[PDB]
Amino acid sequence: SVNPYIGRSPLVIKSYAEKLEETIAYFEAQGDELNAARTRTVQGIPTFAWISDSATIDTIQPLIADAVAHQEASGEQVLVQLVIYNLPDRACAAKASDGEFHLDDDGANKYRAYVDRIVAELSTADADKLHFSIVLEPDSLGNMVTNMHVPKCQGAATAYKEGIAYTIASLQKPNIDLYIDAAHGGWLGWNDNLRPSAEIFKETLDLARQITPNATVRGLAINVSNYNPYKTRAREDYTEWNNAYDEWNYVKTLTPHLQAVGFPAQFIVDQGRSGREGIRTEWGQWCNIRNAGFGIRPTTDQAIVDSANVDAIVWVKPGGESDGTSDVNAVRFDENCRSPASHVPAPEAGEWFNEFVVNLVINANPPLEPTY
Ligand SMILES: OC[C@H]1O[C@@H](O)[C@H](O)[C@@H](O)[C@@H]1O
Repeated sequence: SVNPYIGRSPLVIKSYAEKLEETIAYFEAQGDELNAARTRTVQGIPTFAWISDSATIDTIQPLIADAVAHQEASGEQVLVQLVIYNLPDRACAAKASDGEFHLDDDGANKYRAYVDRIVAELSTADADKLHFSIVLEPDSLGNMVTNMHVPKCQGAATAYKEGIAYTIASLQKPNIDLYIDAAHGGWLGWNDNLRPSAEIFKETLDLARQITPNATVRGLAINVSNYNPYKTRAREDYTEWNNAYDEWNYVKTLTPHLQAVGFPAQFIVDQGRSGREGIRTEWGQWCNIRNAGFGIRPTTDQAIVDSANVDAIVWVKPGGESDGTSDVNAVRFDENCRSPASHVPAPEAGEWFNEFVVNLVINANPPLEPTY
């Protein structure tokens, strides 16, 4: 097992760069050339492509063809970053991100078939030429640690573990590295959550190993779709008593608990919306947090990373894609999307939220260098 980020160039997602044209246009219409040019810089920053429904499976081969073309032109070894995000009864403790599969409508079997489709796409001759970094199921197993009081979560616990296990077991290839989602310091970093978190990650890996002998993963992904700083420049009161008060400290805090259960303690850390601290009044505010800024750009530089346990800082959640609708009539309306810290109005989860990414650019830290 080696750090897949070393010696590779993570792929820029063209479809995301294209959505940013709307942001560029907004800045140009305001006569704001600096921020338009900064948005152009963002178009060239690698992000993760989310396979958040069955239809999106159809983007994988075009992405692979694009990556193979770029690899052969540039001579760089490309790293394609994907998220698998379609568990049945998905995101059980909120409403914002409910998906297409439901346990009461053959969802477990449908999830398996969805995974099988992805595996086939990742098994082509072109796929063989590439390497993949894959985050598995954000906002899943953390719910088994803290949210079992929520009926949907209690009902989905087995399906989450078995689903992720099937995914792990199905993606054992020399050119794929897997990272299981591990929430963020404000959720699973509290002292009493550390051991059961480590245990459920190991339980899930062991289930995978019952399907595919010797199945492994690279490690964990943390802070996916959240806002926590890597290293805080002002510790917030809501983090007191939690040793995982920034994501660098979450890594330090969780690592020995992973080691205790024989789970690999290697991490990738989302910093795509982490540039601006101090934008929340409570740690559990997650939905479209107003004035979020783009954070530390994707990097493996140990001068910044400062941890042998961290493979890379990455951008997993693509800034500008909504966390959830603020429309109170919507089936997927979640009250968290109208928290005192939320940017309202906001469109459905995953849909483009131009005003939000306008603010991500303005609030970026370090500031974005313009590409004029
Ligand atoms: O933006 C990345 C993903 O974020 C999730 O919160 C949404 O539910 C998905 O629709 C989206 O693809």
